[PDB]
Amino acid sequence: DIVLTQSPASLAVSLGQRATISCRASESVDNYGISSMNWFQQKAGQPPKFLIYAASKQGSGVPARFSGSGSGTDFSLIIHPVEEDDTAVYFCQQSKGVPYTFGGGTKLEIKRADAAPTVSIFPPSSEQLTSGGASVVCFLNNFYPKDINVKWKIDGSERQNGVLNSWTDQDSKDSTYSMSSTLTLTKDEYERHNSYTCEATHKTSTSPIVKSFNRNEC
Amino acid sequence: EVKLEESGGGLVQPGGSMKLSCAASGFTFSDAWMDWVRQSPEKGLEWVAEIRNKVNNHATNYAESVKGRFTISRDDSRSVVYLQMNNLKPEDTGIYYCTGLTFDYWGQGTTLTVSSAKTTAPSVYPLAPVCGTGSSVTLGCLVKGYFPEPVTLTWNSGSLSSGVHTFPALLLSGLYTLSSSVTVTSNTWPSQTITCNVAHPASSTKVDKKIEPRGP
Amino acid sequence: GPPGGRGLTGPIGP
Repeated sequence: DIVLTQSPASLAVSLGQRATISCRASESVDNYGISSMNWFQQKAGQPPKFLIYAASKQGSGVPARFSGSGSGTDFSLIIHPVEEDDTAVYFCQQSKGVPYTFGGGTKLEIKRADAAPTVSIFPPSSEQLTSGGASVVCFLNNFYPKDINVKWKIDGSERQNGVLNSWTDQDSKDSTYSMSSTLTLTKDEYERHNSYTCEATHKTSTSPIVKSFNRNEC
Repeated sequence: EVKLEESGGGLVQPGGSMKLSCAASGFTFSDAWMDWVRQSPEKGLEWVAEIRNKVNNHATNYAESVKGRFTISRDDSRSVVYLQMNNLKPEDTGIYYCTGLTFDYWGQGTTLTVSSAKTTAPSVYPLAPVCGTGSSVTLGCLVKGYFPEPVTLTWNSGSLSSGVHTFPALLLSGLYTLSSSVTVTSNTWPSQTITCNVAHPASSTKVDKKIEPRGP
Repeated sequence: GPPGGRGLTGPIGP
């Protein structure tokens, strides 16, 4: 197996800047005066897309800002000027020797202006109460950078267990992230307490964003 | 325009079997070398098997980790690639992509789950805002306790795409959960109906849930 | 020669 190691694991590049991603092969990949090295882009939720072949040649319709270079052991992918749609994972892939082998991948984040989330709080649905569960949800939407804290309170008292958080891959258009936070309880434990708050701390916002409901206010 | 569609993924128990297949149009199939690649979080992207063209004796090659367990083959008349998978293991779990012209072209992928666990369909609960701004309004659909992956979730059958954020599934108590959120104006909702549609093809579930407001 | 069935990403032939 000719093993590929990519570096870095991930970077974060401002708009109209250079993004350089490198690939390191444990044996040479040149064959018949041509370098057998290809590059792939994988956007969120999608298969890998072919970008570059023969180290430096261009796939059809593949934008001019993508270009690769190298020989023998060391290859690189160069994106410049970077744009919002270039937020993806990039793989290098080798095709001289069987097995054909993929790098582990390199994540490109695109840097933009800081942007505060939009917090929305959702009780259990009526349907969910009939079921004998209680999932309180908080959507923290359209923020940058990715690093965000959420803090749940039940009657003001803090709660840590039950809470699972899921972030989206960076948006291809507006370069933001979103997250959901999901405190999940029993009907029994939910209905004991009344005031349910989800509290979002984030780099942009000076005081934390509080969002809450009381269980009966309607 | 070139198209590759994989089918035959789904749930099956260790040691069992499954036949994935791949429908290919838009390129001269008889000439094309075809392959299967698979993707999982642990192992990354793994080339699984190759099959060359009629000119090259339909030569097969495999990853040493699936030799004599998987078998790749094709019907140049039907333009179709098959992967017979026998004595399936937990590590074989992943998304299987069918590729054409080695890795020029790639299908969307079919998901294979090799687990002794049982299918368990989602419960799909709709989330309306708190009783009581206006300039915009954010609705939610919560999809809980399903297995295997994947599910698919859309709003108004693909109509509402802009302003949506569907969150990657997480394992909550050995079984998957996810949610989606959609943001519109108050002229749109509740004037017009916003329906969260969920599918879970392993259990055969397809349910359309209307975002009804909370009324006291 | 050209590749074709091999693909622009496939291994090279003499």
